[PDB]
Amino acid sequence: SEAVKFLTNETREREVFDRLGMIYTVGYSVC
Repeated sequence: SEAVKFLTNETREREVFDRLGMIYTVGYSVC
């Protein structure tokens, strides 16, 4: 309940993983 409520208000995680090039290139650079 409480974990799902803040994720449904700001839906940013689903939009950045839709753009697959600009997400795994950002994580691989900071290692």
